[PDB]
Amino acid sequence: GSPLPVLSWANREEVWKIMLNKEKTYLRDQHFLEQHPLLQPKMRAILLDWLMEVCEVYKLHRETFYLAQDFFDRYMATQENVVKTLLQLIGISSLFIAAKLEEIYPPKLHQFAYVTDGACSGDEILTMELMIMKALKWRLSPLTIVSWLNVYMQVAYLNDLHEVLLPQYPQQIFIQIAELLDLCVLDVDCLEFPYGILAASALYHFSSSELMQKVSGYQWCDIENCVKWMVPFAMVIRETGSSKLKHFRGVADEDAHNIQTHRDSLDLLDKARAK
Amino acid sequence: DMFQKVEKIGEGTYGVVYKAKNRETGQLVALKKIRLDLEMEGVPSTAIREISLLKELKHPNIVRLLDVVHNERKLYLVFEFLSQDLKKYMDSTPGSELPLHLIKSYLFQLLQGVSFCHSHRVIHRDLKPQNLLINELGAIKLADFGLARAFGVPLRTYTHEVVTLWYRAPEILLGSKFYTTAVDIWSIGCIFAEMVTRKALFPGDSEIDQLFRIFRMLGTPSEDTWPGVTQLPDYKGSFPKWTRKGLEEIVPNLEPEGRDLLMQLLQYDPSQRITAKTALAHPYFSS
Ligand SMILES: CCc1cnn2c(NCc3ccc[n+](O)c3)cc(N3CCCC[C@H]3CCO)nc12
Repeated sequence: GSPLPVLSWANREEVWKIMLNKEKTYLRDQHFLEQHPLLQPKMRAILLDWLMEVCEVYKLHRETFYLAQDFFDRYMATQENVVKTLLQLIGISSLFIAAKLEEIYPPKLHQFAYVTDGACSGDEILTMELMIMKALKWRLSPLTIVSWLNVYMQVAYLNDLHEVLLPQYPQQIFIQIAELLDLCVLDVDCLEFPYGILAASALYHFSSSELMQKVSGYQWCDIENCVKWMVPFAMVIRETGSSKLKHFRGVADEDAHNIQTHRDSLDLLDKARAK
Repeated sequence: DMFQKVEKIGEGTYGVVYKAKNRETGQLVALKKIRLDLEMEGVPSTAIREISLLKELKHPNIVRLLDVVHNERKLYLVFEFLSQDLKKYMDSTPGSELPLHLIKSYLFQLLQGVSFCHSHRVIHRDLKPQNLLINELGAIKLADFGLARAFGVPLRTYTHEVVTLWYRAPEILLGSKFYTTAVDIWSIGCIFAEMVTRKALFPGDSEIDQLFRIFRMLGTPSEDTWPGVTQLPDYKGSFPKWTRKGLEEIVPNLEPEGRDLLMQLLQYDPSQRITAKTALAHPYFSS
């Protein structure tokens, strides 16, 4: 099962089992917007796209963004009949929690309020964050989509079997795949696929089935439906061209691949879902 | 609320810990209280981390979170109660109350707890005797996960100058960009020695005093003992060049195989440092 090498600090198979059980304990519903019957999937795509932009401005990690997306989608699936006017508050509160979890120096509440441009106050965000955390039962430690890409890349590029914890993958392959994942995640249909299979499918579209299998342990039967779902998204990414690694002020250049970026993806999402 | 707040045990990494009792059950609990009215940024990062970790981290040698209660501008973490912590036990007792067999069973349990954490991709980053809770049956549990972090594989750069100074690993003192689960193993070696000697192994006053106490006993590290050590942010050629003191003289009452374990726990080079899993297979624990 384990694509991982032998580990000194743990059993490889056990570490990999623990990770797969997590995926099953954290449950996602591609149909959760049927509980909010007057909301459209485009509303979620705009909200998440907006959160990526906030992330890029505050040099937040991709991990912080994907944590917020998971909290958003799992919180909404616990609730019913949420009015479209509260999505910004739920989104920004999700990101507030995600930032306090993942960031060393997270932005202050005043900045999360500032980006909402009047709509959401600090008090509204403090109220909402508690509402979210109690609804989720404080289950705030998922393996995100991007956490799976981090580990697949490490396995692909592993040189030192004594340094499996020290990252040793190239930066441009990582951000190219993350760009495809950032596009897919704007479509709520993505939630039908486990987050490890989404990571694996986006890697396969930039790779081979030889590599996908090597880094992930999945077989073709496992990712087939996801891979096929993901094709219009891959195609659109290929035709628009991939983005170059950015430098971020105050971010080490060997750490810059971990910073969430943002392009005009709602145009790509239209193009993609056309097909 | 539904608790007779017997008393205040003390203060954690965050909040205040109280001993209390349930009225309905009569059961003894610990209460870590947060004042949400005094928190400009809402629930503290440390609290969100501890709650989220301990919801999914369950093991005989890890303290149990029983409930999280939100009543007013107050948030209460309800924990199983334990009667002693290792710091207060060691400050209240003779050496005879910490025999060689109880040190062995305490250390074994600590490694099982830490090993479970590392396999669940968690680093405590604050292992010290005050955070080690002991019951009357002979169990020891890790507590206070407010300074802990779930790590990724592979891991990124995280907060620096973590871990209480006395139990802090030298790769953190030399300002290394990446630290791993090995920092938790340094602390354990420091606690192991402290249990046998009844006093702290490295009682430093500063980061540089801390680093000199370590060098005095283990020797000043070189590219030969610790490859890359010279390329570390806070390394200086200006450092004195002490040499290894014999461990037989620090911990004479400790058996041969146990002095081998302590030497392996307290390796300078975090890459050459034993893991919790390997440590549990050590001959020390097979008589
Ligand atoms: C997790 C909550 C908990 C449950 N029991 N317990 C104990 N029990 C032992 C003990 C010690 C001294 C007096 N009394 O009455 C009992 C201590 C303790 N702590 C140690 C001191 C600073 C706070 C806190 C740090 C580590 O959680 N926290 C807890």
